Amino acid sequence: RDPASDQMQHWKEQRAAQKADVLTTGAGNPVGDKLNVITVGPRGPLLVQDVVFTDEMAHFDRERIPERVVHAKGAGAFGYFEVTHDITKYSKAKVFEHIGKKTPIAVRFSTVAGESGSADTVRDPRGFAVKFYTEDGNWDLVGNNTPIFFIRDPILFPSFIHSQKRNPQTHLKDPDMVWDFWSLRPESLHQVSFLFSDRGIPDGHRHMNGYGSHTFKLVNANGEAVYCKFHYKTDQGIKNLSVEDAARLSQEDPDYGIRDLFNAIATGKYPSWTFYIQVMTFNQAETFPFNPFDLTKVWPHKDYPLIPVGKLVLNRNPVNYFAEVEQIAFDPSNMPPGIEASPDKMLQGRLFAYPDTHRHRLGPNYLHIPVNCPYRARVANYQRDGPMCMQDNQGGAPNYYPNSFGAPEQQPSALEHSIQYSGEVRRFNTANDDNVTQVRAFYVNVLNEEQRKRLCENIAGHLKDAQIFIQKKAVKNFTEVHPDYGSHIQALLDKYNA
Amino acid sequence: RDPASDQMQHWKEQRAAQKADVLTTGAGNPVGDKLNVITVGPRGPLLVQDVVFTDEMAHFDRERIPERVVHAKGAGAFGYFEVTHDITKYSKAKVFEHIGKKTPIAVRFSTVAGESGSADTVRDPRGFAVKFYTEDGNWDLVGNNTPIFFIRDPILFPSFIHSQKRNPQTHLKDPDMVWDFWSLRPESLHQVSFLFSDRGIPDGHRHMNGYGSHTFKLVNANGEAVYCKFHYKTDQGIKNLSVEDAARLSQEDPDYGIRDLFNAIATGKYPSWTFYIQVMTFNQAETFPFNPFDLTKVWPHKDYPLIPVGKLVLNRNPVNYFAEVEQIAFDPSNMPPGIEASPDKMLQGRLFAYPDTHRHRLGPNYLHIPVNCPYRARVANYQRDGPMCMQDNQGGAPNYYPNSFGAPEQQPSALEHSIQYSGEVRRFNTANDDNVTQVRAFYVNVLNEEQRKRLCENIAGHLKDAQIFIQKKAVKNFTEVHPDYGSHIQALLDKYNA
Amino acid sequence: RDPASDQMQHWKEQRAAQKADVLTTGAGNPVGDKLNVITVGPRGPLLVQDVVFTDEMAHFDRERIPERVVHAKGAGAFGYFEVTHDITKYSKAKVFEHIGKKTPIAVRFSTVAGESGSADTVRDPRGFAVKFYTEDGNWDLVGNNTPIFFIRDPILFPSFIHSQKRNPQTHLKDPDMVWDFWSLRPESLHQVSFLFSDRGIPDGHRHMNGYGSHTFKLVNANGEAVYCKFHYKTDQGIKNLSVEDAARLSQEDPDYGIRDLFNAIATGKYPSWTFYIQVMTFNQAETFPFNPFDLTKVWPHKDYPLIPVGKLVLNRNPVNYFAEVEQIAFDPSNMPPGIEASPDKMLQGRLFAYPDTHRHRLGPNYLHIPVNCPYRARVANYQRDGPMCMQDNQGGAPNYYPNSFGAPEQQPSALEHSIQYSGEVRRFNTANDDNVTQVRAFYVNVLNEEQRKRLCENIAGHLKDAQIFIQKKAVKNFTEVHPDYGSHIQALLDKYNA
Amino acid sequence: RDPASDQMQHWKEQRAAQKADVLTTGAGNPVGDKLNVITVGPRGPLLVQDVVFTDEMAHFDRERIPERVVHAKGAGAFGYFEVTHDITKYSKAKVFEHIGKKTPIAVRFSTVAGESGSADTVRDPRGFAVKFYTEDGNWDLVGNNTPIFFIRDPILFPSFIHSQKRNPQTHLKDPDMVWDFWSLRPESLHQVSFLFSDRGIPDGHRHMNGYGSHTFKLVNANGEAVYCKFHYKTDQGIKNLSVEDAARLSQEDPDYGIRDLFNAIATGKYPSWTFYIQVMTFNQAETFPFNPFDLTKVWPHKDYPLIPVGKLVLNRNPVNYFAEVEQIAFDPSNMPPGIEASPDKMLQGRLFAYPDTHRHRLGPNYLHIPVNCPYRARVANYQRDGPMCMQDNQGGAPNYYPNSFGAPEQQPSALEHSIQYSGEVRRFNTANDDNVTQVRAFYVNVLNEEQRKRLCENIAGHLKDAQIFIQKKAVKNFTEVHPDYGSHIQALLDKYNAE
Ligand code: HEM
Repeated sequence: RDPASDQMQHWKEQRAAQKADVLTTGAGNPVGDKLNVITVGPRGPLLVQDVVFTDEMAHFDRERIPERVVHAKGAGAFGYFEVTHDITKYSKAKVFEHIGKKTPIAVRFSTVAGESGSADTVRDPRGFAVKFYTEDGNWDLVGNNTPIFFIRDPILFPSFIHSQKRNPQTHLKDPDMVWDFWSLRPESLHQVSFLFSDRGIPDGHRHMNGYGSHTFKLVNANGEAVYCKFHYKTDQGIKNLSVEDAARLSQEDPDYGIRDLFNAIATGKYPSWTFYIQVMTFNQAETFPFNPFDLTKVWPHKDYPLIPVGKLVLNRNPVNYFAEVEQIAFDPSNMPPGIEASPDKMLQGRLFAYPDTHRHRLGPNYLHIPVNCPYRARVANYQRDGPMCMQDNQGGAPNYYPNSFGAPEQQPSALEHSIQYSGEVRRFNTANDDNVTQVRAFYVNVLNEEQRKRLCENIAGHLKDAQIFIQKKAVKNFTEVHPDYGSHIQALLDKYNA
Repeated sequence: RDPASDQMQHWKEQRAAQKADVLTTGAGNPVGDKLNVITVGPRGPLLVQDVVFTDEMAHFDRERIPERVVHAKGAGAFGYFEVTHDITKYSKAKVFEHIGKKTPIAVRFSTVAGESGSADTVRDPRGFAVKFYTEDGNWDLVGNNTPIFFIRDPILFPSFIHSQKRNPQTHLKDPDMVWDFWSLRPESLHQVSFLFSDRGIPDGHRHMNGYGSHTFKLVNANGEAVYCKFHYKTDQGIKNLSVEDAARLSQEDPDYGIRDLFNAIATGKYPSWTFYIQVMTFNQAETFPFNPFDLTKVWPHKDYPLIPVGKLVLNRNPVNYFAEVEQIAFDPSNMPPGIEASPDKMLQGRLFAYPDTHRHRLGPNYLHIPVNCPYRARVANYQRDGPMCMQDNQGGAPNYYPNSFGAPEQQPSALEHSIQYSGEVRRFNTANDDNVTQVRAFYVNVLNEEQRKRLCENIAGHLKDAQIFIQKKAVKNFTEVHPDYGSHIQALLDKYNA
Repeated sequence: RDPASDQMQHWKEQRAAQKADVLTTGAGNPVGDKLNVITVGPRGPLLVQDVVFTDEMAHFDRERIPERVVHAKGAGAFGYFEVTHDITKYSKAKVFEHIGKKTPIAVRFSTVAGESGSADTVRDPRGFAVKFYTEDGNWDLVGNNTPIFFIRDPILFPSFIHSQKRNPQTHLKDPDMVWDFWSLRPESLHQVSFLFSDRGIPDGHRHMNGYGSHTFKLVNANGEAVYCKFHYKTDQGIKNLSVEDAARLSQEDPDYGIRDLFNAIATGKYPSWTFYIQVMTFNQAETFPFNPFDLTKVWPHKDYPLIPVGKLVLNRNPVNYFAEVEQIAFDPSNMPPGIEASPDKMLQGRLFAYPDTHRHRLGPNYLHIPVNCPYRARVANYQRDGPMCMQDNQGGAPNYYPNSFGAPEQQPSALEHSIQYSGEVRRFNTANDDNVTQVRAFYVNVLNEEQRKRLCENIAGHLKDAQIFIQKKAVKNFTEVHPDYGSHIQALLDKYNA
Repeated sequence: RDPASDQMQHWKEQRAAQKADVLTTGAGNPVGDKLNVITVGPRGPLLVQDVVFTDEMAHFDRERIPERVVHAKGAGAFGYFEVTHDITKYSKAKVFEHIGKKTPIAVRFSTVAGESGSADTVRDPRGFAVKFYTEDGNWDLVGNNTPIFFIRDPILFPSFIHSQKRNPQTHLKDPDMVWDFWSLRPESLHQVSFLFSDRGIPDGHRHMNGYGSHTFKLVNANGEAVYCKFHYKTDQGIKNLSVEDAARLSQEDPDYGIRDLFNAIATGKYPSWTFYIQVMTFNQAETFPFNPFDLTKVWPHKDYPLIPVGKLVLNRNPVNYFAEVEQIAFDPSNMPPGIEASPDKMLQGRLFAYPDTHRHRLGPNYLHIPVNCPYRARVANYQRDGPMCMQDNQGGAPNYYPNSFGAPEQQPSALEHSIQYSGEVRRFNTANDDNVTQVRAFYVNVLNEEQRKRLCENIAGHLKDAQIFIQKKAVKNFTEVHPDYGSHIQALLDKYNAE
């Protein structure tokens, strides 16, 4: 059989010589009997003296934590990131310090809208989160399998999720909400194409690329700053599943990705990704035709060729899923020196959003969990107390800064880059920006005839369920993108409606 | 289209005349703009002054509560319970006070092992929970579609769930755990048959019966007590789905039951159940061949004919799923006067288990939620404070009992029945009780040839994935139940393994 | 006796005619007996069937919520705010709409460092929080009895609290931490004087003034904006307690303020405050000698005379302290239209800090608690779900914005004021600003000889416990403020040390 | 100065050679500057990019956990328990395995009604909780400075606390509630005397005795069982504070006990307690004049002499109060083999009450906190997951029992003692039991004239604030206890009321 199905058996093989441990309660008290409870005779009521039963039932009653609001379904793995090229001119981060340096990494793949028990082989963008354990703390690169996103303004992200999730009343998926939101927000059209192409349903997590959608900032030792885009492309090749195969796998094996990744890692076929960066100077950003910080746009390779950096490899499956995968947290705000945020609005929203939900669902001290703990760095600060504070709470050291008792001191070298920003402080509308030129390029050049036909068919099949005026608005947007695109969509919708 | 898909449209039709409300924050402050955020110019960073954005994102980050440890996937409805016959001789409860009395009820159907996003059309026992709003408080009748259960000892319930759920490491369903637990616990064999028969996959919640598996105690005005079993049988008839149809629906519509129930209630086809009780006297309990409090056994109809009581009808869909279905809590300990627990161990375990998990996942004051609040009874007690205590916290009334300031007083008439229990206080083993006679009767008499063949085929198909020795133990147990049963299972397993 | 001690008796007088209510559980089930538990005979063990006992004990176990990190000890009252003058030229807020308008208000007084059981009559700044229930939501004016504060940078606020609170190891008040922090941060000197003057220990909450320390922004209908400072001065007159009297009251009655306020309101002697505002134009802000947004500085009355607005009156004691005082939350971010924040850094920090701690200690939906609920405004938004979500969760309305189904729409008239800000984005040091001129003015002109002598004596008495070098640094700072001040402090410290 | 006030200085002396550590965020990222925030120019608004500020403020906003519903104010210490005598005939517990065995212990003293910032030198019973780290898990002996308690029925405990705590409306201490509850429940009279005697205000935690109020059950290797009462008496001697001195200390130093204990341990003057047990056989329990499981009664020394066992010593102050004292949890249900509960109702109530509140205020996995973790025992079970589950969550081991994959197995030797209990299952009233004979003995024999006079004066001073009929009922109960007692109380109350 496959290794996963033999997991317990392998465990039994590891402890074949060792004797079974003595059963205990939470406090370590041995248990005389766990197959039966205390009663007043053979057919009497239960008693409170059965402390072991109460402890077991109470802990069983509290095994569930709140699921992630998005990306609930997921798989996890661990490995290393290896540097193969020198980019010290662009950044001063310790991860890129020198060639050959190896940094431990924790990786989690996920699906956006699927809940905890949702199937994996469905049409949905795939989230790809990486956590590097560097000497200067944790670095969280939380991207997707797509270099762009539906929207460019953070405040609309919740509503978008509410559109992609179940109806508040019927608790059913409502295509009307999805297509109404997309039609009212044509900026998503680009991503929509990427969603309904062949890449929408990858054949496992090992056969899909990963992109850092946002543009970040890289600062070198001399203080020079350049904007950057992160990419990581799979070395196993791109492979996609047909719609029929995806439905068959969903009915048969909803956990196709988890099983595939686990068996691949166990058998030694370690997946790998090659890491690239695109670099943009401030002058290029000023002269860029579009807004370089727009999450809906991409940097063309011809103007901004990929620059290799290193390689990602995964070589360890989780020992316990809940401890190492369910409780793992990726905060994009964890950026070490040499890497800083950009004026991209979506990134700014994520910076606040992620730690807040992590504190809510995992706890205020979630960072001290072993999977999220920067075990390669020394954490010394003036944060004290907190629920479930493990360790020694930094002992009896002074808890106020500044102080005259040799407490931790700030490091001036880790300051942030300073930039002059013009314009008045207010709300600027970005819905009228260009939303069709790159989509037109993708439709015309990147895709061949067969891919275009499949794209149109899939979009029509999903959109037939929506109401008429929503279909008309979506077709209008597609026609603005390209006439033949909208005409094909309209013909397919007419066929479905008839 | 179906009503559910038109839900929002119907909402728009209700407020066609009414003007749209003004958008506000949580505190009621009007929002100038929600499509954009505050930045330092067109391409500047985000500011903390955007309080509306922080509020929206913080609330979005906290939309998820812990799912139910079991019965996570579910559907909800509301209606009334109507009395059609007089059983005042058996019980004094206000619900059975007189003929024609109507009591509001809230009903929730669920599947045991399926998580939040799990499909409905799968082979799994169906949970059926009812909450009656009586003048003497809430009555929670929390049964299943089966009158029995796999085990008879509460302390084994968590492990059983751990066997029916994902592997701790791979996060995959492991048939090895399930069949190892069942083989080591042959008492489940009875339920296993009920699980693998045609009833294992009902065609929606409206075409399955509901049973109160435990035996309870009914006390009349004169203090006489009799044990009872609750039943509620569907008036729409029993209908089951084939395995192929179930898989097709799971791949197509994981929410088949929710959609079916919602559309049926919306269109006016209100489902109905007829309510019955079996009655046992204490002398009959003493002379019963088996233990009458064993959850694995049933009371034969011939010796204990069904006695009609009333009828259940559902005629209202939830307005909001999360408020009325996700946050609803059924505590079996909520038993009004005239209904009391039995010495059945499993019921005693549930009595403590349910309120504990409810306090954990919903909050200490979960009972004050409108769906769970006994709005037909006046709650006056000496419980004070608590997180998120709504209402007035009973004002400035005295908070200590006894007192000399006209505070609430106990009602002696609501005392419990007193019974003399013999035997010493210790742990009594119940694994050696009879586990094959009723299973043999069910296999031989109740089931016809086709049902027996389908049962054997389904059991073999599920059990082929397990290891060899587990198969041998399960086949041994089936042979103990009946020779032909085990022989057919063994032949099918040999075919699958070959 | 005083009314408070007769509270229960008065309750008994209100329900003299009414019969005592029937005791019930949380679910409304009547309780047969609450004075005794269920046991196996007179001297047997306890049973799980005693559901009432488990419910009562479980709720008793969960009566405590996390106390406020600061301002834990407090008193509460309710009343109205009445407008007496027209300031529509400065602001467009509904509270100042027209003369004679009355707005419900909830008021809470507190002491900063005192914990829940801490005494009230101690030397500590007094927090004064007001919550106006306006048609445009809640307005939270959260000031103190002092118009300034120790620090001007938000990031130092936690450490300051850690200095004013117990040692991490010994759990004792450490004057070394307090005076080390103050000496290292001479900007606090101003506030320190205000702390050690006669006002440091007010004779109850009714004999102290209240100030809105931060400068806010007022916007009129025409879009013109002006900075403002809020004041509310007591009509009962300023009255202070001697140190000996304060210690005597602390040993006798730690709840002196609560009792005083409760009895005053019950007897009809309603306390009152007169509301004033200072107004600054943008030109004046540019030409102001200091930074007008510095929390350590004040606006002189001669240059910026007080302008009366209205009056505050309290006329209702809490019915339940925990529901109406412990669970009340004041978020400064709740600012209706016409009132906006300033570039003061401390205010910006508070804007994020307060709702976060409120969500932590009260819950994500704390705003829906009746005391904090804007019952005079209609809350319509796209926030859904959440733990312990009461009401109907906005029903089945659309949960995504924008939408085409008549959902709530934004109000453009409630937009924020736009201002051009110059300078580069970085961290600017503010520790070198002026810290002695206003302190010198306060020491020389405002205070008479007796007040100066008492100030020096109190400061020396508190500072004698600190180490020598801390005393030298503090004396150096005082000498920088004024020579005689430091000389008197040094002489007193020499006397104490000798 | 005293060591406590020099604490930080001593810390500075320990790291005099070591260089200051680099300041970091929660994730370990170095902080460029912590004295200032990011703004749009010198006088601009705050930005979200200041992640360090948001992290610090968010953690500061979440430094407070729910305080204990009772015994909020407290002090903590650590040390060892040493066996000096052999009682293996009575119990088989590993702590009493052999003479000279030393077991780590964590001790917490507390005051019942005082909140977190409440003063220590007040008239209130003192809670004394001990946690032994034995090879067979944790043993929690959670007693008080008194061998008895006000009530004997668990269901009345919350109301009693509600009487001893602030009014729901005024948030003030109400003597009316306290004395109404005590008068309606005369069974508390015994404890009331113990509360209003000189022992009501001990001169620190080092000068008071500690008692295990409940009667427990001790089982030996051969299965024989005997009931027991635990005692631990201070070796420093009993010392009490006068009312005037107590008020003076409360106004001056509310943390008198904490400071005293910390300085005593730091200076080397380690406090000590001698451990004793009273033993009762089942026949003696049957023939006992009262109910031996009544928490309101005591076992006379003459009939049941004290039997020494060992000694308790404290020799380590907490490194961090919050981690080691605020988050410490004592569950009486943590009883290793050889020690079992009795049919005492109050103990049965505590067994369920304590872990529930601990799960509420500390978290479902509070037992894995280092102070509460049985680091001297191996915890292997089928409990999985849970919020903030540290360690490895027992790895990928099987999570269902029984199983055929070499998972942890039960130990039959750790079974509980079996006893036949007679009588029908119902609610039995215990309010009519004897409530005056032992109180009369305590008033007449144990106390001298001066102690009796001070007791009467203190009771009258507290009770004068109550309403008239409450005073009459309390005086009636005292007269039932003894005539002169009630007469003195009535005369003092008349004097106070006439004022
Ligand atoms: C303003 C825009 C966004 C917001 C507010 C947001 C919010 C969130 C939240 C609240 C979570 C829950 C994480 C947890 O509970 O552990 C999450 C997870 C995640 N998000 Fe986003 N999201 C946004 C856009 C994006 C973008 C643009 C990407 C990638 C290009 C992305 C990729 C992910 C991934 C991969 C996860 C998985 C986290 C994990 O596995 O622990 N999201 N996001």
